[PDB]
Formats: sequence, structure tokens, C-alpha cells
Amino acid sequence: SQLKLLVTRGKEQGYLTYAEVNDHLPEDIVDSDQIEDIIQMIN
Amino acid sequence: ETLRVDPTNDRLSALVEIYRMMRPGEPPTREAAESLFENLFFSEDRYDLS
Repeated sequence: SQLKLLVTRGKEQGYLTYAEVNDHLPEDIVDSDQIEDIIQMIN
Repeated sequence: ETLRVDPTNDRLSALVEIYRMMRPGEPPTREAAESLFENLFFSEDRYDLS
């Protein structure tokens, strides 16, 4: 739902700032590798 | 309205929220949260407006 909301909001916006991704990516994640893989897939 | 959306109520829970945002996932304490927050902007060796 959360990251799903992020994906759909991006796909309607056509873009995504780093801020919006940070707000929408989960909070359990601590490392930056999963975060950068999420950013790569989402791009 | 911000205080509506604001889930915390006091300095303890607010510091815990800040700690979770900065150093995520780690189990917070009162002491660790307070120390992180005070080392953010009000410890002279880690924040400098020149």
C-alpha cells in the first residue's frame, strides 16, 4: 500500500523527488543498498 | 492541524520519533534518543553556523 501509493503517485506525476521516495519507502530499512535497489527498480 | 496529525505528545515520545527517523530500526532508549537530538543542533562539536 505505502510503496504502492508511491509508485502510483509517481506514475501519475511522471517523476519523483528524492523527498517523496524517502517519505514513502518503508521505515524498517536501515541500509542504503535496499534503498538504492528500490530507487533503481522504481526508475 | 499539525498537532492533530502529530502522533506524539511529549519530549520522550518526540525524541523517540526523531531517533527512529534518524537511526532507524534500532531499539531506542530515553538516553540514546535525548543524546542524538542534543548532538544534532546544540552540541558545539557537531553543528556550526559560522
